[PDB]
Amino acid sequence: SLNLDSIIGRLLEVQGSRPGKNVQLTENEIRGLCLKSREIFLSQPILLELEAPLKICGDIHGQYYDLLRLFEYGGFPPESNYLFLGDYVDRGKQSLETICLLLAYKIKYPENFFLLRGNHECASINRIYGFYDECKRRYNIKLWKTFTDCFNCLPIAAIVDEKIFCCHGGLSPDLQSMEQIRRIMRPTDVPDQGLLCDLLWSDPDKDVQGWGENDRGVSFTFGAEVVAKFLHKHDLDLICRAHQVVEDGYEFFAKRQLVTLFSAPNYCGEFDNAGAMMSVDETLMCSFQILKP
Amino acid sequence: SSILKPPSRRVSFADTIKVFQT
Ligand SMILES: [Mn+2]
Ligand SMILES: [Mn+2]
Repeated sequence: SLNLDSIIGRLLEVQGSRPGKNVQLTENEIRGLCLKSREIFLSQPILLELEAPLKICGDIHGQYYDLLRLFEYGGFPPESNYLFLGDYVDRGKQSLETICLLLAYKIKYPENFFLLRGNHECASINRIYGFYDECKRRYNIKLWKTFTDCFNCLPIAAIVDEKIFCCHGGLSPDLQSMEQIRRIMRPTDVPDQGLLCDLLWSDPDKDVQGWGENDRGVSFTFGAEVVAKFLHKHDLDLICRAHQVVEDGYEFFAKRQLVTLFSAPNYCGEFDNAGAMMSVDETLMCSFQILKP
Repeated sequence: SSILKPPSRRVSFADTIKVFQT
């Protein structure tokens, strides 16, 4: 069952076509992707331990053809190892094509392809910001609940060669030990507060010493000193997150102690931002590849 | 080749970035 090669083939078939060309997989093929990837997610740790080399990417948000460009410029799997930091759906016009290809690669190369959970991989959020609408339109309500059951098993964070800490949002006032993350059981919803919430929602802030209230109305903001203390305590060099759109696709914080990655250029078509992608080699040297709109 | 660890080096940043137009 589950013809992975056929699915992937039909998903890659629309390269170079007029931007907007859909890929209508069958309800069963998509449901198969959710269930199989769900196993692999639960089989792997909730706190991924990864090795170089690999490519890190930020938010995609249903911008499917921009995702294909990333793979085109960065190298289609398994020519390159990948780590995505979440927010694959919502706001884009092709969330379905986006998440399906990602899951398809997750199943095809489970040791060379990894997906983190963003704050939009939550039922409470993607019901409103477009993903549920897309499911209702092109399929049915029950397919959406299937995606929900799959998103609840996504890993939350990742550490690359004991030096680079990766998560969608940022840090948490309740994050004292790395075991506090490993102790979280899946499947799980995203609470409106706590460790799991902050890891997917928090933002860095220049004008903040310590922790401050977050503009989003959820979680907190954190300052440069918090990043410094955090990195020193766990013997880490870099924090690699996403969650926020930045002009050049990448943006440094606290003297290059933290980096924000965003991989969706022309976000919502309302921004003029670029998308970036960070490559990390075996010597832990990080380089950026930019996608101009 | 797998890169998932079972359950000395330092981080540097390349001064050159590649820019793709599309
Ligand atoms: Mn986000
Ligand atoms: Mn986002």
